[PDB]
Amino acid sequence: MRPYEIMVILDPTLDERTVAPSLETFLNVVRKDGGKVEKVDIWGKRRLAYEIAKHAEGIYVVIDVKAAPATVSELDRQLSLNESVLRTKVMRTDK
Amino acid sequence: ALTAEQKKEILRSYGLHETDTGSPEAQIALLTKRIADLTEHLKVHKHDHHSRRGLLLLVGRRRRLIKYISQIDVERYRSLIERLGLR
Amino acid sequence: KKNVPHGAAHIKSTFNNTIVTITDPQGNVIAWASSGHVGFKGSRKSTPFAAQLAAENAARKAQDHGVRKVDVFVKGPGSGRETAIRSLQAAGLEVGAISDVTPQPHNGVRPPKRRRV
Amino acid sequence: KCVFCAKKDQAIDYKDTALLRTYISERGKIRARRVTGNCVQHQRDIALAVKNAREVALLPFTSS
Amino acid sequence: AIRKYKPTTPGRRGASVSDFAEITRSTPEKSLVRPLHGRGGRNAHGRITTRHKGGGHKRAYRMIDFRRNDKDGVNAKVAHIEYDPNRTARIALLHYLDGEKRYIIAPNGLSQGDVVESGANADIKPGNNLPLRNIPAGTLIHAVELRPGGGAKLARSAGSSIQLLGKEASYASLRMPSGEIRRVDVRCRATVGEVGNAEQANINWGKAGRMRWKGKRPSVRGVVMNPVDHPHGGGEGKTSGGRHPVSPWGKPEGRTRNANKSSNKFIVRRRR
RNA sequence: ACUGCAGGGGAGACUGGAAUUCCUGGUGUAGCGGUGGAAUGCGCAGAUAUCAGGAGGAACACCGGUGGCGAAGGCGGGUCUCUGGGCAGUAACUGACGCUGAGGAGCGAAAGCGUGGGGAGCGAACAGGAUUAGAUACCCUGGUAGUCCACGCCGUAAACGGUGGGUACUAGGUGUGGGUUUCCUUCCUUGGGAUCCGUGCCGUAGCUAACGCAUUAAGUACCCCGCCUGGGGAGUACGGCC
Ligand SMILES: [Mg+2]
Ligand SMILES: [Mg+2]
Ligand SMILES: [Mg+2]
Ligand SMILES: [Mg+2]
Ligand SMILES: [Mg+2]
Ligand SMILES: [Mg+2]
Ligand SMILES: [Mg+2]
Ligand SMILES: [Mg+2]
Ligand SMILES: [Mg+2]
Ligand SMILES: [Mg+2]
Ligand SMILES: [Mg+2]
Ligand SMILES: [Mg+2]
Ligand SMILES: [Mg+2]
Ligand SMILES: [Mg+2]
Ligand SMILES: [Mg+2]
Ligand SMILES: [Mg+2]
Ligand SMILES: [Mg+2]
Ligand SMILES: [Mg+2]
Ligand SMILES: [Mg+2]
Ligand SMILES: [Mg+2]
Ligand SMILES: [Mg+2]
Ligand SMILES: [Mg+2]
Ligand SMILES: [Mg+2]
Ligand SMILES: [Mg+2]
Ligand SMILES: [Mg+2]
Ligand SMILES: [Mg+2]
Ligand SMILES: [Mg+2]
Ligand SMILES: [Mg+2]
Ligand SMILES: [Mg+2]
Ligand SMILES: [Mg+2]
Ligand SMILES: [Mg+2]
Ligand SMILES: [Mg+2]
Ligand SMILES: [Mg+2]
Ligand SMILES: [Mg+2]
Ligand SMILES: [Mg+2]
Ligand SMILES: [Zn+2]
Repeated sequence: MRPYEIMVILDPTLDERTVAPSLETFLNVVRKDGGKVEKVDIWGKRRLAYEIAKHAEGIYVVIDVKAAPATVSELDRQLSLNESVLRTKVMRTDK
Repeated sequence: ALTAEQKKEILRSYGLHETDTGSPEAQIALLTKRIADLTEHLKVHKHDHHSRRGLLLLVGRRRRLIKYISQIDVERYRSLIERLGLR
Repeated sequence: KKNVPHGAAHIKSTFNNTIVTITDPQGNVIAWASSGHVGFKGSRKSTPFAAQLAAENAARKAQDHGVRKVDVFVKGPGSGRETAIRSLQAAGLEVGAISDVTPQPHNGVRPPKRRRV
Repeated sequence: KCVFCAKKDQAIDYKDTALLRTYISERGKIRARRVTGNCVQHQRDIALAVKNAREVALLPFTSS
Repeated sequence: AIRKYKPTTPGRRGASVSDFAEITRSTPEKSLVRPLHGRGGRNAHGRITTRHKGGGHKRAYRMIDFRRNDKDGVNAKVAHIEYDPNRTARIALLHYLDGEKRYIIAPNGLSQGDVVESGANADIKPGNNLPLRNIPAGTLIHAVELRPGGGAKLARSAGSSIQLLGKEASYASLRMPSGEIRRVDVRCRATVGEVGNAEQANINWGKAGRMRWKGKRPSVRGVVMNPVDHPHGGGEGKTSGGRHPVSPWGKPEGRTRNANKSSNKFIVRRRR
């Protein structure tokens, strides 16, 4: 069990209501393997600094998982294959 | 590699008296755990030459301790090999 | 027959030549008269005199299409980089903003071998 | 003279883009160590906070 | 994966063979084997229409499933990896969860015991079949079909793989293994991953008789024939052929694709 | 062994932006490129330029330094996984287990070589142009191997600090990188003093043919290994091993 902080940049054509239950089917992959989820903060719309795949807006979501190494390497795999996800950035918060 | 709650089970099985971390039995039993763990990092990753050199420094330090325990008391050398392995 | 009041002048100034093209802000070329179009041939094209005639020839040929105000985007390590901008002011144009869009690689592709002259 | 060594417990994070509007130039380039007074350890922490903020589109690579 | 013999005979001095390490169950499934017989390059008229075929070891046909249409939502289970004498790839017997046996072309990395999904809601793993609308851009795919429902036709030899490049309106730009860029329909289906046994091109068949086992048959050059037999025939010593190089039927070397064929609206760029 | 701390040490997988080139369209018209000066070349069949989209490869601007890390070779775009070494403090533990090391074994820039990939740019061989008495060169336009990747081989470099490894001692002055700790300690100054390990600069005794070295010795000493014995012939012949 290691801490992580996943930042996902979602496509801005999605609405701000279905942003939370769309990520639940990905964060249920963690809970089937023993890891748990702490803080699913959603920042909302924010202007990007450069254009990512013909989009100038993005939705910022911070995941803050705390799971095994093999499930987080599975979580960003399914996040990359989803079409509503532009970027994915997985970083550790421990030392 | 070899965290603090992982080297205690080696020192209980092989150490002499409940705090003995520096005896020839205690040091060899830790190095054999490090050598046998570093070889799985060298079955995957055949080209990690900067880590295979570290394996040769743990073999050469282990073989000097095996030579030391086979000089001062040959009875301790017999029971230490049979519990770990040689040749 | 194209008519546009606001434009964008691009200047490329190398060690051999200068080229002054004038576009609209959408990026479509109106007039482009360079230092070989104004009559020069060889090493004379790199002189600062050949840059203040290339900028005059592109300016009057752009004012016929209605260009009254440009933006300047110079690039290149040339010596005709400052005299071309002052040549646009003495042709009836307004310069507005002068930018710098010289390409700067982030140590990408390999440069050629250095000259042993 | 370093800010992060005097004022303690201020974590340099790549999320905190308000902290990273300074320590970059007007053209979006990382400032030198001898102009911000940082030490060696925190200049390395500023630079990984800036290089990571560029990959998540919180700071521009180049600007004008 | 490629094993080399030792030179105990003149005919094995540089030979090699596949190691057959990925193969389990050396016998095929009985309810999926159909009979074959070699034609010998002979057509319905009994005449040779393709030279240099003939001979060869006796074979049997394995019913490969290139459709993969009627099992959407039903998982599978890779039971075995077998040999197949009709294609250079390897085959994989699938057990579906309702009892049906099927073969597929085995991808690179589809060991015994994996689970194979199919349909529009499948995962992007090697072995799973999806339409091109659901496969994301950039994925290496194989067993691609040209028309919807028409069965897989592209990229199905050993090591073959197609890179999917984009999806614009109702078409998908593919990069076929030749380098050709072609625009097929997005409702065509395709299996994710590169075809396995991708190391059999380096096999050195050792001797002359070993290509007689595989059905090939010798090839006479045209510069040693007579002029009644080949345009390159004749000569008093030996020649280069007295003319520009042609077929035995006199056709000069050049482009043989029909220049106004009906599929030029789909091809984007020719091979290099 | 325990607790801390710094780092481009290595390996794998995924991945980010600027730029070069090409492709497909938009606008536009006669030049562009190049040099000391030109020419070969590209272009007028729509080039260079300017805008938009797409394909691909390779190297990672700023941070970056006088700096870090590694046994040397060498090492930097980001992230995750696995992994080697080092330093300081505590003095818990073993009780001379140390140093060096003929033969030997491993690692070992670049070029090269084998099989298969990839090939943007650069570029031996190559070709044309110019220069010239000539120009098999310098300079210019092109351009193949190779440079890149995977798995093997080669085992050489001004592989250099032209300085083998370990230890003990012998004035200091002054920068910088990693620790721990005492005094005005909350006068905050992240200044001063002490000590341990790196890394530079200047300097005394001492050494040196001189230049210079000088607590990181080329000083004063002891233990072990390699190597030299006038310059060519020559690191060549023959023999042997790879
Ligand atoms: Mg830090
Ligand atoms: Mg008949
Ligand atoms: Mg034939
Ligand atoms: Mg004959
Ligand atoms: Mg006949
Ligand atoms: Mg004839
Ligand atoms: Mg003949
Ligand atoms: Mg003859
Ligand atoms: Mg590292
Ligand atoms: Mg780009
Ligand atoms: Mg190209
Ligand atoms: Mg064009
Ligand atoms: Mg262009
Ligand atoms: Mg890296
Ligand atoms: Mg004692
Ligand atoms: Mg030694
Ligand atoms: Mg090389
Ligand atoms: Mg050769
Ligand atoms: Mg090669
Ligand atoms: Mg090759
Ligand atoms: Mg020549
Ligand atoms: Mg050249
Ligand atoms: Mg590799
Ligand atoms: Mg080697
Ligand atoms: Mg030598
Ligand atoms: Mg060197
Ligand atoms: Mg030497
Ligand atoms: Mg010494
Ligand atoms: Mg030592
Ligand atoms: Mg010192
Ligand atoms: Mg000195
Ligand atoms: Mg001396
Ligand atoms: Mg002699
Ligand atoms: Mg020799
Ligand atoms: Mg010889
Ligand atoms: Zn600091």
